[PDB]
Amino acid sequence: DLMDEKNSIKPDVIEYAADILGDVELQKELNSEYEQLVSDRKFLREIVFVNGDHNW
Amino acid sequence: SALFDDIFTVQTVDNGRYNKVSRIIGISTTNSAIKLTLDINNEMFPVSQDDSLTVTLANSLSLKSWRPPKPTDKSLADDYDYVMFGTVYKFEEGDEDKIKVYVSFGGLLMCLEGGYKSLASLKQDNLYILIRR
Amino acid sequence: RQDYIAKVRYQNDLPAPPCPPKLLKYEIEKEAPQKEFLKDS
Amino acid sequence: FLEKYVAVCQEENYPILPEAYLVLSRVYENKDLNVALDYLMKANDILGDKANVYVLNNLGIYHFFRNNVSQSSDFFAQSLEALNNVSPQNKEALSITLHYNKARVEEVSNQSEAEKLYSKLMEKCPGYTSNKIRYIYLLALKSNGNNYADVQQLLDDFPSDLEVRSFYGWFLKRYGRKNGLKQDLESQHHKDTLINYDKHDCYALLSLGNIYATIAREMKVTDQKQNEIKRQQYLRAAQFYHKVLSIDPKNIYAAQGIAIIFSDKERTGLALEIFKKVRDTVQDLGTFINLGHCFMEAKQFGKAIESYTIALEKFSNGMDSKLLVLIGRAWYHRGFYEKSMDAYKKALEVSEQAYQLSKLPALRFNIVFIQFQIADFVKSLPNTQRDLTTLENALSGLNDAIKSLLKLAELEQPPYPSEDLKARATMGSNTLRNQLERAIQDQQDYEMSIQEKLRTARRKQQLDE
Amino acid sequence: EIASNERVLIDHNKVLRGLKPKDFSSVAKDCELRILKEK
Repeated sequence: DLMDEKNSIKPDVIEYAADILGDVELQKELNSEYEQLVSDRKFLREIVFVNGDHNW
Repeated sequence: SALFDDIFTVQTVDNGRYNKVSRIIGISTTNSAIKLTLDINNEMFPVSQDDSLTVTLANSLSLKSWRPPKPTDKSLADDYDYVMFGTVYKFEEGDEDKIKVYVSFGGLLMCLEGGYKSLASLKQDNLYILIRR
Repeated sequence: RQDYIAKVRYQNDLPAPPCPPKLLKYEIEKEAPQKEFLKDS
Repeated sequence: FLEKYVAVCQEENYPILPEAYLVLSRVYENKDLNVALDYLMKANDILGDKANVYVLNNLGIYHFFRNNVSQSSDFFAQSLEALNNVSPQNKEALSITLHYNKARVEEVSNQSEAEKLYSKLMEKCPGYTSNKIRYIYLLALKSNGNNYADVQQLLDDFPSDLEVRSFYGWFLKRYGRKNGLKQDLESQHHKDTLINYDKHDCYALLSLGNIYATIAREMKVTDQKQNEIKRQQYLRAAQFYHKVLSIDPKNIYAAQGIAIIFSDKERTGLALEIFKKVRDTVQDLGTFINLGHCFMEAKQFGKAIESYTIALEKFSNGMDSKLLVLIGRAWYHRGFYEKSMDAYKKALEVSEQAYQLSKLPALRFNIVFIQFQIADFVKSLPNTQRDLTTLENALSGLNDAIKSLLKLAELEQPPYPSEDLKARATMGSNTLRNQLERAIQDQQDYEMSIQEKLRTARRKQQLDE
Repeated sequence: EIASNERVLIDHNKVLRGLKPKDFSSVAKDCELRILKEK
């Protein structure tokens, strides 16, 4: 989350940590990534591996 | 030259399964919360409970193929009784002032727990441990 | 040079003599009891 | 041979002679006190009721060196009880010796009983020297060295005693400026002691080396000739220390003097190695202070901070102002060379505590200089590396530092000339205050821009939703 | 008689050794080579 300051990328790991908060296009990109990850989680957990096995 | 010096008292000596290797636990006299766990060779450097050891860490011995040392040349090791050479395989940046350094002296393991102030300079690839008693 | 004020003085003052308690020599630390003891039959 | 004798007697089941154990303890006195004490305990167990005054006294002294105060006191009490069975010829001498040992134990515990037994032994035997030395030493401690007449009388009583002369020289070194005596009087006394009594006494040689080092350090350097004379005095002191090392290579104080000379000669590495070896040998306040000084000269400011902190906690217990000054200086140096604000905050806090302990103009000027450096460093910092709170604290410290500079300028004898104080205060007030206010305005604008972006983003997100 | 019977555990020069002696022979040699022989 690029809005909440305590749930963002750490400032010592990126050199561009200043001009990162408040962006909306970048937040849209991050939301698209997270939605894709949630879709993957749903797919794997509900269709492919239903008993939770994840070492394949 | 040197990167860390301190004096420790041995709380426990664990021989375990081995006949020639013992694991000692020590705490710095001057600055508490600085712990030291170390595997040493019993035959060449025996230590007993409650002994006092002077532990020094250095990245070099000066003042790539190894060779037996000539008697003429001199190094930092001449002042100590027990010298080992290892590699740092984990530098743990943990809590606010809890730093763990793991070193492996050819399979003999060491863990130095302490604060960032003392152990900041221990972020190296290789380290010598010089021990005096 | 208007900077921090600090004085450096190395301390190498010799301490006062300790005057520890004196050991007492044994009876076998004197020559005549040694002569008496060694010449025992 | 004695170990073989013990083994043969044990194999033959024959009574081991305790005299062999006494001889073994006497031999191990110079090698291992633990083995000597164990053999003496075995001899005492073998004797049982046949224990003598000498065995009990040596056991008590062994436990005294082992810091076993309770066991040493019990052994001394048993020795005093067994003193009643001593033959009358040696009874007076052994009673004097046991009373001297008991007075030593009291001097460790409580000085009043020590002084009482010292007076009793002095009336009993005025000829003994150690009793008078210890009694005069306790009197000097109690009276803060106001008994120079007693020390001079003791020197006159035993001019040939090395212990008396060493104690007199120690008293001279301690209170020469208080008593207003000649600076070279102790030097001539030690020279006379070395020439006429014993030229191999390491105490007088170390005292002469310290006096010569002090003379060389206080000597003003103006040209090459004065530097050569100072180097000659240091060479004489080094010859004294080398003679001491020739007498005994295990002298920590000679190495300490050599390291001090090397520090004066800017040989930092050798002095650092010597001081580390001394710290490994013995741990007192002076060694830690010298290690901190050398680390400051070696630019290892963090190790200097640690050494000064360990020295303060171990010995000074947070009471000495000089160690606090050293801690503040080391923190200021680390903050200056590494551009760290927290080092400046810690130095300011330590200086404030030291001032609250002392309230001296020097520490007031130290606080002013620290606050001025803090304001300059914060102003030099970018907006992204600071915040409004640090700016406000720096500005308040700047105001307090200007007021304290004006206060120092009104004093009688400030550490620095009042014209310099006024000039620095004017120079800071004209420019640095305005630069701080501009930095505050820029920081406020930067925070407002951040908040505007944060509030505008959420509305667009809600509109998209 | 007291002087004959008295014995002191540690010597006047050896008092700095105590229960744990250490050698500074290398330090003395370096001091001789770098102060007395200093050029």
